[PDB]
Amino acid sequence: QPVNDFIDTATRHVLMRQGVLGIKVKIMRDPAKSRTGPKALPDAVTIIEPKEEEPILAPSVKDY
Amino acid sequence: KKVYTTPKKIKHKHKKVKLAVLSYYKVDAEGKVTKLRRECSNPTCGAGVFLANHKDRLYCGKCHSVYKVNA
RNA sequence: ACCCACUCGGCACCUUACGAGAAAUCAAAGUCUUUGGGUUCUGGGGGGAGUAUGGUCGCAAGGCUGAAACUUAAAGGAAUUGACGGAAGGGCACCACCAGGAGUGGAGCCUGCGGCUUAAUUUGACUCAACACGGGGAAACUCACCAGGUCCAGACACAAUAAGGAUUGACAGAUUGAGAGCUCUUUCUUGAUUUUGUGGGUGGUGGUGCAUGGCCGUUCUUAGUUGGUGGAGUGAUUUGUCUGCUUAAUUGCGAUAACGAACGAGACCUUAACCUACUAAAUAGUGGUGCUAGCAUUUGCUGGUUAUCCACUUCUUAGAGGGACUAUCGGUUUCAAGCCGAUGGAAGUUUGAGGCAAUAACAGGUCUGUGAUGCCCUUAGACGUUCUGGGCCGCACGCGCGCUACACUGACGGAGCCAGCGAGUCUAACCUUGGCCGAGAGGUCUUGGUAAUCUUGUGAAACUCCGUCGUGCUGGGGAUAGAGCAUUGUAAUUAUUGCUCUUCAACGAGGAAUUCCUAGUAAGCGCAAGUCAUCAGCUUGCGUUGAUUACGUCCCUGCCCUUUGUACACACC
Ligand SMILES: [Mg+2]
Ligand SMILES: [Mg+2]
Ligand SMILES: [Mg+2]
Ligand SMILES: [Mg+2]
Ligand SMILES: [Mg+2]
Ligand SMILES: [Mg+2]
Ligand SMILES: [Mg+2]
Ligand SMILES: [Mg+2]
Ligand SMILES: [Mg+2]
Ligand SMILES: [Mg+2]
Ligand SMILES: [Mg+2]
Ligand SMILES: [Mg+2]
Ligand SMILES: [Mg+2]
Ligand SMILES: [Mg+2]
Ligand SMILES: [Mg+2]
Ligand SMILES: [Mg+2]
Ligand SMILES: [Mg+2]
Ligand SMILES: [Mg+2]
Ligand SMILES: [Mg+2]
Ligand SMILES: [Mg+2]
Ligand SMILES: [Mg+2]
Ligand SMILES: [Mg+2]
Ligand SMILES: [Mg+2]
Ligand SMILES: [Mg+2]
Ligand SMILES: [Mg+2]
Ligand SMILES: [Mg+2]
Ligand SMILES: [Mg+2]
Ligand SMILES: [Mg+2]
Ligand SMILES: [Zn+2]
Repeated sequence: QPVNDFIDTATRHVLMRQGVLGIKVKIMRDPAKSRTGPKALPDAVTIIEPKEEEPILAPSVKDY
Repeated sequence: KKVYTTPKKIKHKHKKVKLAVLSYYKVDAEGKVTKLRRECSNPTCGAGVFLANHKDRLYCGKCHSVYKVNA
């Protein structure tokens, strides 16, 4: 599927003295800025990287 | 392919006759002019066009074809 | 005789690489631009040629010595990656076998391909990867073929003809298939729009797919391509990408001089399946009552009522989501990735089925899809086009796809009566209910429907049932053939189709052979869709009935992958 989504594609018969050659042109528009589409390859997997901690510190308790 | 056989018999078309046109009329004793060859009786033709004379046949040619008025 | 330490001198195997080198490798091929222990010999591009000649030897066949002319840009070495093998070792798979299914191959007949035959039987295509393929079911069209008949739609520019007329057109006649003024008879008509020549354009289903684009088929039911930093190698290049294990899979796990990514497989996308949870509806529907039928009547049952009102969303419809991640558990295996069974689940074969799909290849087919196209060809007595008619269908045979049968798990006659994806008429004649008339075909008057609203519930077929047949070419079979009736259609003869009665073939389960396929599948069955004026024995999708046999291997067969050889690299055509 990604195909249908992220790649523009053309062909053009550029015609000439000798003959014609097809031109055929493929582009990848960055799934980053997809605006209203799926905003990256399905292929992706980002984690989120945690946070260092200064944990422990035996109970205690606050009061307002 | 096979190129060319033919029982001969090659044809032309036609010429648009030739002929010097319209003396046909007759202006006589100065400068009275009458008209020899009567003219067509249909609107389409502005009584400037006339009727050829075959045998029996008198027909209108401004009429590309159409209609025979005989006399 | 053994055992052992050590020792000279032998033939060698090994590990390394201080060092060598073009590299393969070499403990000598080492201590060599940091160039010298001693000494012999041989070579100075590839041919010509170890030829000729001379001398010599030998019985001889031959040996030793041994040129040149001319020619010529490579020939050559080691190793790298391809390509290739009538080399070996591993795999993979119903386009391959196993176990079996259902066949074709045997007949009739429907198509296609050959060949033959014709004026013509237009042509492309020939192993899988040509032969119901060109969406190719051709009556005229199509149309390319054959017999003939018209027409320029010959830009344009220059030249000439020429207002005393450059040119157009024609009634009737002849002519012709033709009510074509094609021509010719005759003689008007038109009025610078053509016409005559060149130069130059123009069409063309003419040739070239072996010049091209584009698209497409195959390789591939395959699993492959690649870059970062690090190891090796002077460089080509390798390693990563690998014995094994596993997987549909360069899927992984694992092994490890590699690590860690990417393109491709995956993911993804579509479609089938699951919601008593969500948002909804007279183009969906269910419940209750009103209105009403018929039976039974104590209550009950079974129907009618496109709005007489109430309510709901289990059926249907489709927007939004939830659900499976081989979960659970037990097995077994490098307890690795996986695999096996079992519970459970709508669903646990990639969940089922498809869509999409890397690099690279083929002189694969396609100038007959194109107003894609280079070049050739043709261009008015046209390979342009058009009108008339035949032909593509021609019939001794050969080939491939099929259709129907060989009947009693049947054929027929009543009767039960059950689907799904589809499709349908505006500048118009589509899908068509209902009402008649007609045995049939159909004919006819109406009507609904631009369609979840109407045809339609597509009451389809296979099939289920009560009989009529009686094993006999028989009530199986339906070839061929005559007679009539209809229907599309401007037109049906060479018989478009359809209906009726009569006719009543071969064929008794098919040799050598070869296809297709593992589950809602095989195969039986019909229907919709394409083509379509008319014509399905075709194909594309649909649902109905719904099986016996595997859940293996490598024997065939095809194709991969590794080692190997190589003198191919336009790569075994
Ligand atoms: Mg070295
Ligand atoms: Mg010589
Ligand atoms: Mg090699
Ligand atoms: Mg296996
Ligand atoms: Mg078999
Ligand atoms: Mg058999
Ligand atoms: Mg050819
Ligand atoms: Mg014709
Ligand atoms: Mg000219
Ligand atoms: Mg053309
Ligand atoms: Mg080609
Ligand atoms: Mg091509
Ligand atoms: Mg398969
Ligand atoms: Mg280096
Ligand atoms: Mg490799
Ligand atoms: Mg529902
Ligand atoms: Mg269970
Ligand atoms: Mg070829
Ligand atoms: Mg083409
Ligand atoms: Mg010319
Ligand atoms: Mg044909
Ligand atoms: Mg076929
Ligand atoms: Mg029956
Ligand atoms: Mg009657
Ligand atoms: Mg009989
Ligand atoms: Mg019968
Ligand atoms: Mg049809
Ligand atoms: Mg067909
Ligand atoms: Zn007139």
